[PDB]
This record gives sequence, structure tokens and C-alpha cells, in this order.
Amino acid sequence: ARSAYSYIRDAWENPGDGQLAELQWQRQQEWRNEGAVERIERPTRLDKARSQGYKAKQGVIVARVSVRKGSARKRRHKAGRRSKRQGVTRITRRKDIQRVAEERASRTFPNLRVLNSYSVGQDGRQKWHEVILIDPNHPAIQNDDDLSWICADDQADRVFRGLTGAGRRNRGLSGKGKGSEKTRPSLRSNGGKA
Amino acid sequence: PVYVDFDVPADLEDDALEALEVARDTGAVKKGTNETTKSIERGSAELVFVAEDVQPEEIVMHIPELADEKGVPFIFVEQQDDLGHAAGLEVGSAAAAVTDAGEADADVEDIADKVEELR
Amino acid sequence: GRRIQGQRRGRGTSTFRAPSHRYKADLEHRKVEDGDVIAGTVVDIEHDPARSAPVAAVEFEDGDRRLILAPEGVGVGDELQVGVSAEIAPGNTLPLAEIPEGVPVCNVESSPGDGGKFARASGVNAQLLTHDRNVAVVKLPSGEMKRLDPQCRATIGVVAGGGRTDKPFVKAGNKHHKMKARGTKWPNVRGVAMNAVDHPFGGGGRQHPGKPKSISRNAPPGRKVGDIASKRTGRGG
Amino acid sequence: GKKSKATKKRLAKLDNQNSRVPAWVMLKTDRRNHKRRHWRRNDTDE
RNA sequence: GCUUUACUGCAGGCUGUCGCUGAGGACUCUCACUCCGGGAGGAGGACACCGAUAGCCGGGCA
RNA sequence: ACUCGUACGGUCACUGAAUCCUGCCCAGUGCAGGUAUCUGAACACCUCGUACAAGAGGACGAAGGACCUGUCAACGGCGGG
RNA sequence: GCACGGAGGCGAAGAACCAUGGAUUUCCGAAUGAGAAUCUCUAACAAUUGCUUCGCGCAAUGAGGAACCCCGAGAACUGAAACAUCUCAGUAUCGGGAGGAACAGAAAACGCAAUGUGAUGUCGUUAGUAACCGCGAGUGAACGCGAUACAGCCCAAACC
Ligand SMILES: [Cl-]
Ligand SMILES: [Cl-]
Ligand SMILES: [Cl-]
Ligand SMILES: [K+]
Ligand SMILES: [Mg+2]
Ligand SMILES: [Mg+2]
Ligand SMILES: [Mg+2]
Ligand SMILES: [Mg+2]
Ligand SMILES: [Mg+2]
Ligand SMILES: [Mg+2]
Ligand SMILES: [Mg+2]
Ligand SMILES: [Mg+2]
Ligand SMILES: [Mg+2]
Ligand SMILES: [Mg+2]
Ligand SMILES: [Mg+2]
Ligand SMILES: [Mg+2]
Ligand SMILES: [Mg+2]
Ligand SMILES: [Mg+2]
Ligand SMILES: [Mg+2]
Ligand SMILES: [Mg+2]
Ligand SMILES: [Mg+2]
Ligand SMILES: [Mg+2]
Ligand SMILES: [Mg+2]
Ligand code: NA
Ligand code: NA
Ligand code: NA
Ligand code: NA
Ligand code: NA
Ligand code: NA
Ligand code: NA
Ligand code: NA
Ligand code: NA
Ligand code: NA
Ligand code: NA
Ligand SMILES: [Sr+2]
Ligand SMILES: [Sr+2]
Ligand SMILES: [Sr+2]
Ligand SMILES: [Sr+2]
Ligand SMILES: [Sr+2]
Ligand SMILES: [Sr+2]
Ligand SMILES: [Sr+2]
Ligand SMILES: [Sr+2]
Ligand SMILES: [Sr+2]
Ligand SMILES: [Sr+2]
Repeated sequence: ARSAYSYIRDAWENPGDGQLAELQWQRQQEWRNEGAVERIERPTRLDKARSQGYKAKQGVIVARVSVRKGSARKRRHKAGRRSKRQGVTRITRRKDIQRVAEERASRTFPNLRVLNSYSVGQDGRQKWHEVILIDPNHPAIQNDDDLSWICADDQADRVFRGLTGAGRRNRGLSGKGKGSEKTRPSLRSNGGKA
Repeated sequence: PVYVDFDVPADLEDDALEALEVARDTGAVKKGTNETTKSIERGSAELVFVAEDVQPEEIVMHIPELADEKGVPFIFVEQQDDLGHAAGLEVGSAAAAVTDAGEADADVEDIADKVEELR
Repeated sequence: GRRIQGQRRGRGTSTFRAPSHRYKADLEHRKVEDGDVIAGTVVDIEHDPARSAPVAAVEFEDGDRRLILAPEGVGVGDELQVGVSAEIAPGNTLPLAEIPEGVPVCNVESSPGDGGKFARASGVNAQLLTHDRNVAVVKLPSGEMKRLDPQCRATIGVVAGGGRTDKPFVKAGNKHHKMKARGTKWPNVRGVAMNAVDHPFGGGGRQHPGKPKSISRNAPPGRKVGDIASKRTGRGG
Repeated sequence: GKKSKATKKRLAKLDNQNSRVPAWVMLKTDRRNHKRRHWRRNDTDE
């Protein structure tokens, strides 16, 4: 039979219809009055969080982060540039907003490590994502068969090096064949042409 | 709230929890939104309880309509930890379902009746 | 070229800032719950550095000492009232709705409770014309008919210090002293007198703006100089 | 000027260092302070 | 370095459109959103701000 | 920032105390206003095309321009016969 | 001790010297009770977090390191015999971050099209080939193959 979770999932396929639509209209009013990174005791999208590795356990944290919508907030050149390098308006950054969200969340909790994150909507001027963070120092996690892997030293500050699921996607690592000639094993090893 | 379409009087709620308490001691009941949901889908549910202080609301938003298209009666409880306590849990419960009561069928039946009446 | 003076202003460096640390207070109306049960006694008359006009120090019943934007005719000892039921006399503040049509008012609020925005300069005054249950009409000093919420508070009388502008500065030194009390860079070097690199009008053998002075409203900063979006110029016609 | 206690310690050290290489070091090494400083001709730090 | 009706572009301003954004070629409303208010509450209001894009101007800048 | 500021203000420019004065010109250029009609992009819409799409065309048409008016203490001009 | 002096001393109670382990280890310094040009003033995980006996009780972070590595920001001189796309170049330089190596990695792959291969780096080659380009100057892979080394697994959900 269908899991209760499937229902949360199905509601979020069309956040603009049904009860969910009404919920968002209500919630966002409060979110707009909240800070940049708000820790929350429970994921707004349980199914999604559990699917990404979330667990109701000690050392598991969830935080919502909001980021301004739009392209790059860039300053026009103050020195000589050929027409090609004078652009300012239509230039966009290479990291998607979800990634910027994961990094701000991780800065807020220096001791925690980003596990994954997912979207929870947006209005006209900002986007919200919830980020799952894990405490690599808590024994309840050090003893977890599904999460202890994130306790290894080489996982420290994983988000800042693009090791996140959103990080790997944004780096063009999804495809294993055609089109990934310059993304794998890293953007840098491939001269930064990916 | 967005899934709540009627307020259940403190008294009616009092009886329901009692019926649930005797239900677990006698008959059979499910604890947890997932188990509650499968009961309604499997049709093995007679009366389903749904807290009103559930945040996020997505967790139980589906119960109401899923029950109506299953004839299964449902009722709202104000607190979340009461439903859990009445269900015999040391924690809370966003939803519960009486899977075939026990020596409470009469009451469980009336409570349901009083609900339909309450629209 | 280089940024013009108008652009240096925006950065708010000391050279362009007002001597705020020397300013006294912001003559905003008092806030009263309701009833008008507020009256104070003019304890003194002072000089307001930021406006070159006098200000009246008042002591209210509830024990609050605050400077007020004084109209002409207020003196020590006098008693002032602030509230809906305030008496209709010079120096008193109350919502337009309570003021009788045809009465000169000053320090008029733009939005009820903001403290006063219009007609605060020396010797000026707004003229309350039309009354209503939805809109109070006031003729501002510029001659413009302004539509305000009848709830906007105001003070009866014209602002103190009228005629200040009738006497010429006569000498640069006098202008100097006044400019030192404002957020203004003075003296003023003409654009035509500067190098091309410094202003749209700079450059050329003899001084002259090698271009028409009437500039478009859409012009970017650095280029918007001269006669901004003029509907006309000169005195003719 | 006005010297703090720490500044004083540093000036003191500079003064001490500003001495001759002991005569006995000459013999022992069978044959000069390269850090010799003059108050006027030179300039200390700070 | 400087100039301009040199070439080519870039900011910036104006303007249409899409998203924010709701209810009943002109209209009402309130619930988002904005503003005033210490507060109650008042004003405004699906506009404005903001994100995107399109046309015009654009030696202010390269 | 201006601004503890509010048109007797403060921003942008020109001329350069007082005194007597400051003519004619709105065609070009600039600014501003208006504008039946003409022109005027994208989205949505319509036709053709494509089992879809590319694409071609249409209808509607904002600012802007055409056009009209105002303005020289606005750029400037006041000749030859 | 360098350091070949003078004086004096230590060493058979086995010194010097070397190896391993331990002791001591001022002040400033991430510098962390507050402040300060290395000092001063009156009990200290300052600050941000996790857990929490909700008490700094238990813990984490911070800064460094030759380069290497990963994630972001990103020129111009120069070449094109000028120059704007292109080039120099994702180079220089900047922000953030990990390790002893990083990153990648068990196919929604490949497409010598097959009755075929079978995670991923890397090396040799495929090849200056395909592809790009005021189709100019220039830019420039991949599959495969020969090698190196080889390794494959864990969740979400269903049912409990
Ligand atoms: Cl991290
Ligand atoms: Cl003045
Ligand atoms: Cl093959
Ligand atoms: K170049
Ligand atoms: Mg398992
Ligand atoms: Mg590599
Ligand atoms: Mg004031
Ligand atoms: Mg000054
Ligand atoms: Mg001058
Ligand atoms: Mg000169
Ligand atoms: Mg210039
Ligand atoms: Mg002149
Ligand atoms: Mg001495
Ligand atoms: Mg405000
Ligand atoms: Mg130039
Ligand atoms: Mg002159
Ligand atoms: Mg002169
Ligand atoms: Mg210290
Ligand atoms: Mg060249
Ligand atoms: Mg390139
Ligand atoms: Mg050529
Ligand atoms: Mg290249
Ligand atoms: Mg291939
Ligand atoms: Na972190
Ligand atoms: Na690319
Ligand atoms: Na000296
Ligand atoms: Na030069
Ligand atoms: Na003319
Ligand atoms: Na030591
Ligand atoms: Na610590
Ligand atoms: Na603590
Ligand atoms: Na050349
Ligand atoms: Na050249
Ligand atoms: Na090219
Ligand atoms: Sr770190
Ligand atoms: Sr609970
Ligand atoms: Sr004010
Ligand atoms: Sr105020
Ligand atoms: Sr000139
Ligand atoms: Sr005239
Ligand atoms: Sr000297
Ligand atoms: Sr004169
Ligand atoms: Sr004209
Ligand atoms: Sr293998």
C-alpha cells in the first residue's frame, strides 16, 4: 500500500495547487520575517528529507535558508575591457542558489557537515531551501551504519569543495558518458572548461 | 488547520481518547501516521484520530480526504501528546487509528455518529 | 573623465555632510494617546542652527521637556496645547479636522503621526482651505493644493523668523558662515570654468557650454547637469 | 616622547646589543660586531 | 589624456510584458506586498518594490 | 549623503557689486507638452507549416519617432543682393 | 656548542655524545575574560554551533603548512603583422576548503551497431583526427585499443 510519505511527495509535485498552495501562502509570511538561516526541529518535506538520508536522531539537524533571487550581483569593470568582458547585467554565477544556500547553512553551524538539501519554494524576491546537517562528533552518529561515513576527516567542510549532491550536479558530474569529458574527475583537472 | 474543517468539542474529544485507551487494552489500534494511513487504505480501520497541532501540516493533510473516500470516520484532537498518551505511547502521535475496537464498539460507534452530525 | 562634483556628494564624505553633531533637535509633534490632555509652558526661545530660525523650549504637564517648531508670536510663559481638543490659538497643535477653514498653519504632517513635514521654513505657512470627512485641502507655500488626511496634525500660525530672505548677504563672508551650518559644499565653481575632464561644460578656448544646457530626464548621473528636463527656459514668451 | 614599559625593554635590549665583541672571543677564534649602531647615524624600529 | 551626430559595445533612465499575484477595455474588493503609527489602528493595494525580458534614449563609461 | 533639512527649502546650471539697460529670431539642434492618423519590440492570441518543433505571415500596439505646439538670461544665429 | 681564551669545574657514583620516552616550557601569537605596538585591568572555551544532567557539564570549529588538490571570482599586455568575435586563457591574480595525497567511481554508460564491451583515475595511443572558427589567425576532444591498478557495496519505499 502507499506510504503516508508518498502523500507529502505528491502534494509537493504541484506546490501551487490544493492545500499546499494555501499552506505556502501562509508560511511564507512568517519565513519572510525570519533570518537567513533558521534551524527547524522538523523537515517541511519529510518524505524528501528521509529520502536524502535524514533520520529522527541525535546529531541530525535541519535548517531553512533563504537567498535573494536572480542573476549575479556584479560590479561593472573599473579598468579597460574588450566589449566581450564589459557585461554586467546578463551575467550569472556558476553556482546555483541551492549551493549558496548549503554553504551559508554550513557556515552557521561550523561543527556540522552538510548531508543534502532540498527546495521549499520561493516568492518573487527569494528562494528557500532546507538543509540537512549532521554532527560528526556525536556518538549516536558515529555508531550509525547509514551515516557514520560522514565522520571521516576527508568529509570535513565537504560542501565547500562541491562534494554535496547539489555540488556534484552543478559540476556536471551527472552523466557518465557523452558530455562529461570536461567535468570528470574535476573541473579543475580539466582546465576549467566544463 | 488547513485540513481541519470543523471543531470538535472538548467533551466529545474526552470520550474519544477514552475509547482509544480501552481500545488498545482490549481491541487493536495503530500508532503513527504511516500505520494509520495503511489501515485506511487496507480498510482495516474503524475510527481514525488526527492531532491538530502537527507541524508541518503535510504529514497529515491527506488523512481527511483519504478517509472520506474510504467511509472511514475520523476525529480531531487538540493536543498531539494526548493522542500519543491515549494511544499508550511515551511520545506523541500525529495520527492514530482504531483497528477494530474492543468493548468500546458501542462508544466508538456513537462518537462517529456524533461526528457526522457535527458535519 | 572624472566624476563630477554632483557625484562626489553622494558618497557622503565629511566635506558634503551637515554638522549634525551640532544640531539641536527634530521639532516633531508630540505623540498623545487621545483626549488632548496635554499642555506645556514655553520655558525659553532658542536659535536653531539647522534652520536659522527660532525654536521654543517647552515643558509639558507630564514632565517632558522638548524643543518645538515655534510659529511667530510665541514667547516665554505662554501656554501651548497639543491634542484634538486643543484651543484654536497660535502655537497650538491639533489634527486638521479640528482646524477651521481659512487658518494659516505650519509644520503640517504628510501622514498622520509622522511629526510634521510641510511648511517648516522661516516665515512660511500652509493655508488650510477645504474641510471634509475624507480629505483636508491645504495650499502649501509653493502654491500647490495638497490633499491630506484630515488626521494629519499641524500647528496654528506661520513659522517664526519671516523676512530672513529680505536682507542681502552683502559679502561672501556672511554666506560663508551660513554655509558652514549646512550640508553643502560652497563656494561654487562654474562648470564652464573647469577642464573638459571634470564636467560636460568644461574645455574650449573661451568659456561656454559647447552644447545645449537643457538635459533629458533620462540622462545618467555624470551627464545630468545644466537645466534638468526644463519645460522651458529664459523669461520671454 | 613617552615610552611604555615594553618599548623601554626593547630600547634596553638594543642598547645592550650595541657592545663590543669581547676580547677573549678574539683570541679563542684567532681573529667585529656587525650590528653596531649609533644613535644619530642609525634609526631603530618603532 | 581629451572630444564628438567616428566604429562597436557597456552602465543608467523611460516604457511594454512575464513571475511575485488574490477575490468579485472599463470597475469593485482584500488577503499577499508596501508605507504611516509606540500601539490599536490608518493609508495604499494586486499596483508599487523586486527578479526576468523586450523597444527607445544613452561619450556617463570602456 | 543631502537630512535633527521641507519651497523664506536645497538640488542643477548660467551671469558676476551698485547704476542705466538687456532688441529681433523656435528654421536646425536640445528640452518639454500634445497628438486623429502613420510608424513602433517581446509575451499571449490567430492562420499557414511541422502527427510536435524550427519557421513564414497576421492581428493588437507602450515608450519612442513622424506630425503639432511651447521655450533663447537653451545651444546658438542676426548675412549676400 | 660554533669558538684554537683565561679562570674554574664535571666525569669510574661511568660524564661527554647518540637513540627512544618523559619533565620544565615566560610574553605576544587562531589567541579565546576585557583591553593593549609583546603590556595592563577584574574569574573566563571570546565567538558560532551540536549534545544537554539546560550548568560551558560534555564536545566541535578558528590558525599553520613547499607545492600538489577540490570548489568559487577572473584580467590585460600579446597573437590575428590594425581590430571588435576569436587569441593570450579559464592563464596571472583574488575568495573559500580538505588530505597525505586530493577529486572521481559501480551505468537512466558505451553505440569498433554487436551473438559486442562492462565502476573510476592515470599512462601510451587513437590525433592535430571529428568538431569549432572575421571558416581568418588560431582552438581541439571522445568511443576504442595497449597498459597500470583492480572491488564492490549502503540507503529511501514496499512488508514489519
Ligand atoms: Cl559541510
Ligand atoms: Cl543660502
Ligand atoms: Cl566496446
Ligand atoms: K584582447
Ligand atoms: Mg540496514
Ligand atoms: Mg585528478
Ligand atoms: Mg523636527
Ligand atoms: Mg563646511
Ligand atoms: Mg561661481
Ligand atoms: Mg582652466
Ligand atoms: Mg566630459
Ligand atoms: Mg560665457
Ligand atoms: Mg653603556
Ligand atoms: Mg519604515
Ligand atoms: Mg572614449
Ligand atoms: Mg564670466
Ligand atoms: Mg571672471
Ligand atoms: Mg588574551
Ligand atoms: Mg594585434
Ligand atoms: Mg574563450
Ligand atoms: Mg586578417
Ligand atoms: Mg581552448
Ligand atoms: Mg564516445
Ligand atoms: Na559546517
Ligand atoms: Na562548457
Ligand atoms: Na636615530
Ligand atoms: Na596623454
Ligand atoms: Na530654432
Ligand atoms: Na620545549
Ligand atoms: Na573550544
Ligand atoms: Na553550556
Ligand atoms: Na601586430
Ligand atoms: Na594598435
Ligand atoms: Na571566431
Ligand atoms: Sr574547517
Ligand atoms: Sr514529540
Ligand atoms: Sr522628521
Ligand atoms: Sr519620528
Ligand atoms: Sr566648454
Ligand atoms: Sr525675450
Ligand atoms: Sr640626521
Ligand atoms: Sr551689474
Ligand atoms: Sr526648437
Ligand atoms: Sr575491474
